[PDB]
Amino acid sequence: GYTELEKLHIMRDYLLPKQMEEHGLGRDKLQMNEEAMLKVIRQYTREAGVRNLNREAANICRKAARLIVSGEKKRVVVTPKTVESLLGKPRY
Amino acid sequence: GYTELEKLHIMRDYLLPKQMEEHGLGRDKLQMNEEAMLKVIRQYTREAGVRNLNREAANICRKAARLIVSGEKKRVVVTPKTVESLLGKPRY
Repeated sequence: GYTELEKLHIMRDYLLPKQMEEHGLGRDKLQMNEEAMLKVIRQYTREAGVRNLNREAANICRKAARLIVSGEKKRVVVTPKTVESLLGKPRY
Repeated sequence: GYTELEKLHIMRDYLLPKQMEEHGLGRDKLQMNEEAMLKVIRQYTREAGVRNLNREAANICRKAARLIVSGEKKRVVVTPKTVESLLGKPRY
């Protein structure tokens, strides 16, 4: 159904912003780059749609908010590097 | 299957502790009384098991951690009172 690029746009424009508000993360609080999103789409997801993608997005917010309440840091930034240390080894 | 007293123990000793851990909440951060738990069991839960119960516990944790990062509070205390403010109208 959705191509990677389609899913990327959905995660960037809809899924992540929604989860972020759902976990009360402002944008000074969480940042995630397109490379990172793309990564989780491919390694951590196989599906026509975005159900798991949204699920993974939620996981990322929860685990980010885990870091602020509490630990290091105060603002979480998600690179393809930090993805691993948040969701574990790539599934795919 | 589970009597409501049974669900209370599972809720108290198990579901909420697990969820608190999953949202990175210490005891100094989220406090929840038994009256509250019982409330969510009775007023927000039609089930034999603890599936939705666990889901409501997760919701409470998420909404709690939302408040620490950031807003109102540094620690959240859940009374029957403060249940609406996290969960709304008792689905009963």
